[PDB]
Amino acid sequence: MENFQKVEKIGEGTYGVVYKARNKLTGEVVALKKIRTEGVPSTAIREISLLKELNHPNIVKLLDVIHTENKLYLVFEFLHQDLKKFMDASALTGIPLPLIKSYLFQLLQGLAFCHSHRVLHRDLKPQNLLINTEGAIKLADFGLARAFGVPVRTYTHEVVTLWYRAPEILLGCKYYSTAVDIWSLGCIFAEMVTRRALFPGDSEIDQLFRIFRTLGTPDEVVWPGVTSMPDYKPSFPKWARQDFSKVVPPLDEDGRSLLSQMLHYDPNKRISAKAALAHPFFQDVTKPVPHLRL
Ligand SMILES: Nc1nc(Nc2ccc(S(N)(=O)=O)cc2)sc1C(=O)c1ccc(S(N)(=O)=O)cc1
Repeated sequence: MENFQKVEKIGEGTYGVVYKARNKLTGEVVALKKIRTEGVPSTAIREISLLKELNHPNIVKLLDVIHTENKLYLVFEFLHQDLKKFMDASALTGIPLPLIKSYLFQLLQGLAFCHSHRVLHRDLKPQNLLINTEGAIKLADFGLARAFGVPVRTYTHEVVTLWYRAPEILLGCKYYSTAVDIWSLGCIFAEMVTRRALFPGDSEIDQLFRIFRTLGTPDEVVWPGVTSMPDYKPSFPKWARQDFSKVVPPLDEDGRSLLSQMLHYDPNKRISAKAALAHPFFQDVTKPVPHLRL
């Protein structure tokens, strides 16, 4: 827009590019996402606009949604670093458990909030988690693709991560529940602990099979209805579940217990954000300040 001064290009999210920009008028620094054959996604646009009322300390504030010149601009409050960069920067030492615990706790508070408002994120991943120098972490760029959907790339060639995708989505569910967000966050929690992506699939089937190899191929006993899912194949290999102590060493038992509930196959058995906040893993949670290099 003419009212903004592009500072730098931040990310190449799907559907658009994200820029750091300054409001020529107010001088305020923001994150600006620019989106976009025709048709006018009036319905999608409505939904996106509803997100403006989402106000919570752990959700990135959406300041404005501007439709103009066959382009859609989303203006967000700016944060200085995402969790992906922080994890990469902390790869040699690892993130302190108290900090990991604080971030997980805050993100569950954020999800408990948006889920109570019937809002799903749908695409949680480290790049969509932003941190500041004060020790806060926030949920960014809600997808609610229940309106705009999802093609195959951003809009102009670029690989999309499947690493945090819930199994029900990979099996073609059609109707996601808030449980898909808990799954993605469990995957992120594991990654912060081990400093390695939990399920790094390079294709939908590889993603699904990496999940099966670790958690066991699901069946009707652990996930009623799984064999009737759209993309389920009786021909799927049958892997036995691995011992969990092998999955996230050296996470303590409270942590492993919580992770196991965030990773239940059955969406109905998977723990809710509200219940997770009450898990004993958070008994001694605090709010440490991270060492951020900006
Ligand atoms: N609010 C906000 N702030 C940001 N800043 C920032 C600063 C430094 C770094 S970094 N790689 O550590 O130097 C990364 C981000 S980004 C962002 C978003 O609201 C947003 C919008 C869209 C997407 S998406 N799904 O990728 O399109 C992701 C985040």
